[PDB]
Amino acid sequence: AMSTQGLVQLLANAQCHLRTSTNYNGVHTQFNSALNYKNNGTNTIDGSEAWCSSIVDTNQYIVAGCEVPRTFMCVALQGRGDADQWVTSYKIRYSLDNVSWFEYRNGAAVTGVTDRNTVVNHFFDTPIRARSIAIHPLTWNGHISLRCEFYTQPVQSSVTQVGADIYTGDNCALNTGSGKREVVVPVKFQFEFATLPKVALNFDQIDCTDATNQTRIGVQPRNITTKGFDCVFYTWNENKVYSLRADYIATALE
Amino acid sequence: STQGLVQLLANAQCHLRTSTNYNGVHTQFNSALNYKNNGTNTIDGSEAWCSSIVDTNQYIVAGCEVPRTFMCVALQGRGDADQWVTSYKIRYSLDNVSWFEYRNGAAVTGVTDRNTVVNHFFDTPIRARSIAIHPLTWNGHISLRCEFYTQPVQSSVTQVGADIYTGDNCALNTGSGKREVVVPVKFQFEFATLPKVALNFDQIDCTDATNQTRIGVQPRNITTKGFDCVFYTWNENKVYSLRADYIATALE
Amino acid sequence: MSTQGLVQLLANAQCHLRTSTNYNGVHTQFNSALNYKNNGTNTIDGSEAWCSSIVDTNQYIVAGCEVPRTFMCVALQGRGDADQWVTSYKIRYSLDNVSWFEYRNGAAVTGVTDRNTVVNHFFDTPIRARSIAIHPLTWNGHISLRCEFYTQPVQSSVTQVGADIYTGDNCALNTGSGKREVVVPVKFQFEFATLPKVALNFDQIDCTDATNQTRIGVQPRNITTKGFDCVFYTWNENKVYSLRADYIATALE
Ligand SMILES: *[C@@]1(O[C@H]2[C@@H](O)[C@@H](CO)O[C@@H](O)[C@@H]2NC(C)=O)O[C@H](CO)[C@H](O)[C@H](O)[C@H]1O
Ligand SMILES: *[C@@]1(O[C@H]2[C@@H](O)[C@@H](CO)O[C@@H](O)[C@@H]2NC(C)=O)O[C@H](CO)[C@H](O)[C@H](O)[C@H]1O
Ligand SMILES: *[C@@]1(O[C@H]2[C@@H](O)[C@@H](CO)O[C@@H](O)[C@@H]2NC(C)=O)O[C@H](CO)[C@H](O)[C@H](O)[C@H]1O
Ligand SMILES: [Ca+2]
Ligand SMILES: [Ca+2]
Ligand SMILES: [Ca+2]
Repeated sequence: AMSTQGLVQLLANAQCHLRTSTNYNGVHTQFNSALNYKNNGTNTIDGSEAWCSSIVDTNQYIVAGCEVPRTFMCVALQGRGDADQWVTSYKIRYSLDNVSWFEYRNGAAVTGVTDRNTVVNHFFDTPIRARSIAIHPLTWNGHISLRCEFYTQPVQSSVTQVGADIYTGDNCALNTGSGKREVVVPVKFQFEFATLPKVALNFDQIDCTDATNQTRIGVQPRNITTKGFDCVFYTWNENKVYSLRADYIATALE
Repeated sequence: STQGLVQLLANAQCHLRTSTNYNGVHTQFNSALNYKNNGTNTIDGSEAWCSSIVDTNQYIVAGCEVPRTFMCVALQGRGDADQWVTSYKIRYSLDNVSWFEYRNGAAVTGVTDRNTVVNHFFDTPIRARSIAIHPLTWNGHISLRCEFYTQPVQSSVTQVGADIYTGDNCALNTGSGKREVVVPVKFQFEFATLPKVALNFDQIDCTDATNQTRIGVQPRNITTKGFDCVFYTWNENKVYSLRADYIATALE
Repeated sequence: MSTQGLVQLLANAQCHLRTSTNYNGVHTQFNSALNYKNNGTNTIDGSEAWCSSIVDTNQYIVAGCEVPRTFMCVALQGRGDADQWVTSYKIRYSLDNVSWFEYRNGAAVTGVTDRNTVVNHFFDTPIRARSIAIHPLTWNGHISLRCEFYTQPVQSSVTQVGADIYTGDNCALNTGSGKREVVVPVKFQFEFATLPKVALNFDQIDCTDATNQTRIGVQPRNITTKGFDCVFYTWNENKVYSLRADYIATALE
């Protein structure tokens, strides 16, 4: 437990779809596959403390599929809780683009378990960047029966909106006067962010007069909310600015 | 009351993991709100997810890889027998490492019959990836149908491209009037939908014209594959070079 | 080869599968993947298909993806172990998971005529959606199928914006001549999973021309997953009092 501290337990957190090659029956399915899964020991009808295949050969597998790429640090294997069935060695295969698949260690066997309940962790030689990952049992005791977990680095999710060409107008109010002067253009995002975004807001067109050879121009967001922000174009000192244009990039996390 | 919200289970937007299943026809396959099955055949099981162990340690977990704002959870009893959950607690996780309890684990009111849906709108919407219903009290058995209602999500894909350049002493450095130098840009991969493009200066080398600076950069002919980076000046200005970075984002 | 280069969604476990009904617990969506085959010597593992419990025109299997996909093709296949198959169906889909639509306004699409011969349907126009559903309309024997959806590959990006990286007032660019720089180290709020690309552009400029010439620049150097150095610079005889920039850093896959 300490050895995978701070990592995401994929199956525990229901972060992946699980597809199996075959299921012994309807109470031996991938619904029973989570590490340390335990069921009703007094009632036989809820089935096995494991996913168990129907066909017993070297062509079986369980696939965990994530739509968002992850960095897989480790796979834990465990035997069947309620009978002497466990997987003693297996192959790992994975895919990042879900078109081409690859074999970990070129398909060499990874060491599995030797009993019902003692978990055996395997940390991948190099962390594997993938969307989908599969356990392919190669050798077994009794039957192809397992519980398992995959451990990944935490993911971060961003949502970004770009908006183009926020403009002061021609011969705008920055083109007269002196001292600090601002022209404000309210901007509404196309959709409302779920959390407060950070906003980059940068020049794409500049039409301005120097003042004793000095250029002084700026643009900055103000009053950023989930819905929009005020685009503040500005100059200062004696500078006269005919126009300014900017594009923005707004990004919220998680 | 849930108009405009995404019905997660109905839309197959989440994986469902349960603590235990009574048997193979009482599983989370049967868990969607208003799920109804063959009333003339017993073999397809319950109009509910039903646990195998009946205690206060059961749960159904719904997992989303894309974070959601959970507005409401709806509970419903079992359609075909007098089994329902009378109260429950809610637990959730945003990062799938640390979990939290809604209301510090206090009970939320469930249902009182087979079919009448009881909506619970969270005191404050919950930002999370995974969410779990933990039954605390029940009538007859731990048996339920449910739904989670979230705000619609948006998905963006962004490509950054660096250092699109006019070249030194470019064509904008001679002549009068509106003048343009066009640099075609191809995105590293083709977007699925039409992107919007921010394209902004990172290097400027230009001459003033009667003290005026006039410079611009703008995309033209944006497609899913790329765009034309148009560097320009106008009037009498002479521009030796311009450089820009772009940010292209496509939605949905 | 017609689907060369496309993602096989179910085979890659890229979707959740919900069904209207399942005949029993060994005829579920666990058995729905194109070319799914099971133990032909043991009855207990059920059908080489998803099979409904109710036989009417109201059944369906829904495939849901959280990340939007461009659906190119749906492949239908009958039941491997009995003479049951879906001869026509409609396709429904949703992009936002609030409003649903029907392909061809709900007209039938041609299904299969036997147990095993796959019939591909390439959509008239590719469908942009999160969730998609096969709704059997006519069948032989029973509503029993295997299927696949084929999507364009997806790309996933993560972006961080940081604002207002600044030289300071009256910075080192404001004296001297030749190539001169001011370096401001930047640390990303979180570490990216893969190496980002960085856009870094001006939002505030305070500078003196040199014989009517403006010369200013800003560029990232030493980009890592953790951050970068923001290099503000000028050259020739220009004196630059200050420069400010915002950054956008994006990592792929
Ligand atoms: C500061 O304004 C000063 C600089 O622009 C300086 C450049 O040589 O010119 C002084 O005359 C300017 N002072 C005034 C009062 O106009 O500019 C920096 C940005 O570079 C900050 O914005 C300061 O707030 C402002 O005083
Ligand atoms: C417009 O061009 C005018 C401005 O640059 C103005 C600044 O004082 O100088 C006038 O000579 C310029 N007119 C011409 C014909 O060069 O600039 C704006 C952008 O600021 C638009 O591009 C207008 O279309 C253009 O006329
Ligand atoms: C190049 O520098 C030249 C330009 O700034 C030019 C503008 O008229 O003026 C020359 O005096 C400059 N040469 C020197 C040695 O300062 O500018 C480009 C970017 O535009 C590159 O940085 C070149 O490396 C540089 O020589
Ligand atoms: Ca622009
Ligand atoms: Ca750059
Ligand atoms: Ca800024």
